[PDB]
Order: sequence, then structure tokens, then C-alpha cells
Amino acid sequence: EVQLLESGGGSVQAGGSLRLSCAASGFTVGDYAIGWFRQAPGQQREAVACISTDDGDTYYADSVKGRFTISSDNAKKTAYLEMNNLKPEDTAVYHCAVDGWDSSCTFYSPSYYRDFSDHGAWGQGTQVTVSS
Amino acid sequence: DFLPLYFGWFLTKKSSETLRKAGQVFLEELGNHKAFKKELRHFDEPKEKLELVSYFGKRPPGVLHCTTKFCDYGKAAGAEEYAQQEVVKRSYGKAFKLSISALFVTPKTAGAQVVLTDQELQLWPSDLDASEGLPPGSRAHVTLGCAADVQPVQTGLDLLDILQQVKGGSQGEAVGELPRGKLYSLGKGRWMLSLTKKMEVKAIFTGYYG
Repeated sequence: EVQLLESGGGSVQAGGSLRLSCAASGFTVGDYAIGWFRQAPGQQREAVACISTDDGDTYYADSVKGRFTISSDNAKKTAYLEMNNLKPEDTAVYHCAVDGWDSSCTFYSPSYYRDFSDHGAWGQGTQVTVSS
Repeated sequence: DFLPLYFGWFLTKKSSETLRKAGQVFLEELGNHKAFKKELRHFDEPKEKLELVSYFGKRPPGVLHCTTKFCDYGKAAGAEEYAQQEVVKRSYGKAFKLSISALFVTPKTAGAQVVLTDQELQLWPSDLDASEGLPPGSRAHVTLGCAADVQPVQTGLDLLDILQQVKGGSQGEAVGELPRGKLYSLGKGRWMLSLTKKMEVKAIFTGYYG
């Protein structure tokens, strides 16, 4: 029963910090990759980050490198995005996305598309809103 | 109209690596295979003799793929009519499992024979402008290596070309046998490893962008 319990976001001000946490359920440990995508209103979704429960390797968009940091308590099967220096241009509805087909971050890459409903899951919404 | 560079099934990192080390181990074994070295003349001086792991050592890096349609972003060759197929849209980004019937090598290229399912064939396009007398999707392949200036969809044309030989029974019987499959030879470097066990790989029918 694949379900992502995402949380930890909300309104903040520029330079602030948030922590999106996504407790994925319905997947084994090591054969899934969990990472958020932020899709601002009226723009295309972009992979903010992911972490492989197998490799333990992480990916980051260039814009969020060093500012955001993903993590995975593989035991608890939850992941956390440590967002920092959040800018108003980071306002979007962040979506936890788990890739059960590929524990890789391969299809979090912006060069492909992965319908996370087939062999994964799509987070409904953890709305981030930076201000000032 | 959010069309890619080209539609296709893109193997996972895992499987793609699995196909690689298997493809390279195939190159190694055939290179040291005696009968192959007997037809080494058909494949200046023997400074390097022949090392197949280095003969097609040039290989586009990343996840391997079996291209359905080449779009080039927007209708290049009826591509936008391909993307308009409800089958293609409904399959975009979904997960699929490709079956590698047999690896192969040729003086030009080296790849793998993908035997698409009926459902996977709904995507495959019969548009392009050796395919004669061969069933649909026979071009379905996965390029594993090309020797330098061999620079087109030549592993698909080679695979199909090698499938024409077999069509007429040119297989040539078991010229020998490598580990994980059987071996055959049908022409100038037209060697083929018929895997005794299908190498089933995991892929996703999405499109490339870049």
C-alpha cells in the first residue's frame, strides 16, 4: 500500500529554513529512491533532490546545492530535505516522489520524465512559500 | 507539445550496468574465443592484434536505451503524430521490462537484441523511410558499443542485417559456445551470442531531453 506521508513545510521568509519530511510506505528498503520535486504554479516540475536507499548517493539541482540537503533514515523509510537560505524564487508546492522501479536517481534527472504513479508514488503537496 | 529528443525505453541504472558488464564480458570472451581468433582476419601490423573491449570501447555513457521514435523535439519525421498516440502518452514515464534475447558483435557495431512484448510493440513506430521479411520490432535493439567512425543507428541496422542471415538459416550452427549462451558466426565479424537465458532488463518508456 504505497503512500507518502509528507510534511514539514509551510510559509517562511527569505533566508529562512524549512524541513520537508516524507515518510514513504509500501516499498522495500534499498530498491526505492525518495526525492522531492518542486513545481511552482505555472512552471514545469524540477527535481530538487533525491537520495537512493541503495547507493546512498544524492542528487541536487544546481540552484539548491549547498542550500538544501536530502537525507534518508532508511530504517524508518523516511527522507528529509534540509532547506536553507530559502529564496522567494523557491516558492512552489514541493512533492515527495519515490521511484520504486529504479532505486537510482536516474529518472529524477531533468533529462527524462518518470510518471511516479506507475512504480512509485507522487506526493500531493507540501506547500513552501518564501516571503519578503 | 512537450516532445523529447527521442522516445524509447531507458534501462535502469542497475540493469543498464548489468547489461554493460555482461556486454563487456561478452566482448572479452569472444575476443579470446578460438574460432573468433580463427576468423580474426575477417573482422598494418598486429601491434594491438585485436581487443574487442577496446575495438568498440567508445560507447555513449549513461543508461542504455532501445529507441522507439526519434523526435528531435517537435515533429521531426512524424514525431508529433507518434506522441499523439494514446498508447505513447499513457506509457510515457511508465515502467516496462525488456528482454535481451541475444547479444552480438559486428565489425561496425555491437549491441543486444530486444524482443519487445505485444504491449511494448504498440509504441514501436513503423516509420523511418534488411527489414524485409522480418517481423515488427526486429529493429528493437540496445547499442552496446561502436568502433569509432561507425556513427549511426548501425547497431539496429546490423542487428536486423544479422537477423536476415538467420532468416535464411545462415546461423552457421554453434560455431562454439561462450558462458551464459551459445555462439554463431555468419559473415565478416557477424558473430552472435544466442543467450540460453533471456537477459530481462528493467526500463522506463520516457523520452530524453538535452
